[PDB]
Amino acid sequence: LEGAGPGRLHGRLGIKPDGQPGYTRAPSPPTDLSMPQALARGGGFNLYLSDHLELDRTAPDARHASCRQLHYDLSTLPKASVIIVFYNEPFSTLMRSVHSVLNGTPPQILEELILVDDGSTLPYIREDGNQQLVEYLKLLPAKVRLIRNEVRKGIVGARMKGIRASRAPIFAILDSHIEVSPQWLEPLLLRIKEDSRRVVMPQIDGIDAETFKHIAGGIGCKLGFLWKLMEHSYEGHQTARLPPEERQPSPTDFQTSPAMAGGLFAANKAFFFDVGAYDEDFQFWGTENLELSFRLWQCGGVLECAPCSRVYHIFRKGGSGYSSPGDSITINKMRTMLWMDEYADLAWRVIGKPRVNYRPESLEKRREWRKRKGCKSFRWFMENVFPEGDVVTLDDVPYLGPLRNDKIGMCLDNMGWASPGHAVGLEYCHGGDTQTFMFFRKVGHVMPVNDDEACLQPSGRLDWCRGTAQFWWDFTSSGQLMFRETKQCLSAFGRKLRMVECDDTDPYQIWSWTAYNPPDTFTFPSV
Amino acid sequence: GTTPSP
Ligand SMILES: O=c1ccn([C@@H]2O[C@H](COP(=O)(O)OP(=O)(O)O)[C@@H](O)[C@H]2O)c(=O)[nH]1
Ligand SMILES: *[C@H]1O[C@H](CO)[C@H](O)[C@H](O)[C@H]1NC(C)=O
Ligand SMILES: [Mn+2]
Ligand SMILES: [Mn+2]
Repeated sequence: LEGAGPGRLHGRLGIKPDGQPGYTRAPSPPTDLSMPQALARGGGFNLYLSDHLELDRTAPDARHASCRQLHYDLSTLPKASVIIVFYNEPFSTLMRSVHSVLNGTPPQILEELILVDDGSTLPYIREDGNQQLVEYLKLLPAKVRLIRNEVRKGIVGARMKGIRASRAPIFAILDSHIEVSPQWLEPLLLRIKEDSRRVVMPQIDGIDAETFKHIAGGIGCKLGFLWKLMEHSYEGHQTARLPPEERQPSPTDFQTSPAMAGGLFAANKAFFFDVGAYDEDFQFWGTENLELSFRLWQCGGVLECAPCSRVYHIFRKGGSGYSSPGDSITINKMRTMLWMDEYADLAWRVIGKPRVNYRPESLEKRREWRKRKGCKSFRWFMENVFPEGDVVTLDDVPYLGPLRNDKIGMCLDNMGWASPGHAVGLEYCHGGDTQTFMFFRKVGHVMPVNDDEACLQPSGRLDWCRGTAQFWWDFTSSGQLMFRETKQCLSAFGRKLRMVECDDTDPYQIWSWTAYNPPDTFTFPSV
Repeated sequence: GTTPSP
């Protein structure tokens, strides 16, 4: 296209032959707008405002100053394919992503821009509808190509389709609702150029779902995972466990990460297929980011984060852009547990000892692949990749089970909500997950099994876990739950949890807690 | 869905 230059690196996009934009911006959002209603209409973000905002939307440069002092020889860098998959993404957000990539990516290093319709049902996206998308693409460069999935396959199914169509040596995956900062692709290509085993991910920034403001700081560089099988950014007490030379790293140095946030990463195409690509039995939205990350490290790969590659992302708030089956997320977590070896016992209990159809036949074929590849163990992963975790070995979970007081013959009970912010009760013991708690010794945390983010407090309530003395309990040899700071013990006198002076002679402050002596091998549940 | 860091 014509009109290229700074800020419009592929030329002026989306312009009819008459010099007029092919897209009419909506009027300003109505003054009387109930944000909860609008967040639930646009699928987790204010669509009224998005439809009013320009597609060539200027974004603040979120990169640190030292990142802008770096130079790249675009002739020596390999070209890449950008892959944006989407299911029923609105026109404004999807095309703003396209314009942002085209305007912000030098053409010398962008082989193509693949758009994958994961079986969308919206009229503007359908080939039996109003044909808005196809028509507007004619006003974009030919690098942009639209491929379509006959039926909604899911994230893994759509990404694999785009990767298998990409023709560049390197590919980069991006969500359909993003805005890039300057020189976002160049630092990633340089990393993969020097080692095809490196999978490099940008640092994710924020676009407020309600106001669409750009927020510096989304998902940092170093992130681990929760035993609910979920990516989780390093916390303070965890970054403190890092080697002293890695706690305040340089703004430009690349940092390894045990896990990725998902769907914003770049990789060498050939290595991606040799290291397992994706497990295509994953369904819809899910935890493919953790299955990839574990397998990546264990099978001879390196996951790192490029602090100088920043991309803005709309984190959905108060709504969801699509509806996925309820059993899909459970299945993806079961398949992910193949790579966790004995540690899968803890994850299985945290997600509720589920018993679904995790496609056992397919997973066996990947256990073989894992063996023929020589992949390393999850113990190795924890002791070498994520050694800063609160549970490096299952011996860090000494107790898992009911917390019973034999004097009153009752067990602690999360009362129907392992979520933080509610009081814990005392109820007759019944042997359900609502009355099973776990202990993490590295941090002194007493949590319900179904949420490792919920920590018991001397207030008798659960609150968000923090690696501080505000949540450090000691389980004495006498059976007392002692709070370290206050040096008081937890009592069940009067069927009301209270803190009292420690006294092993007081039966109301003596608790029993089942020891967690897991097996050495996790046997998957029968289907 | 994915959530930002605190
Ligand atoms: O069945 C699906 C679900 C999602 N997506 C796309 O995959 C990306 C990641 O999904 P989402 O943004 O909902 O994940 P989140 O960032 O909310 O965790 C988005 O571009 C979605 O449109 C897709 O192509 N098919
Ligand atoms: C986002 O917030 C949720 C809250 O339950 C989890 O803590 C999740 O681990 C967070 N994700 C990241 C990237 O830290
Ligand atoms: Mn997203
Ligand atoms: Mn945390």
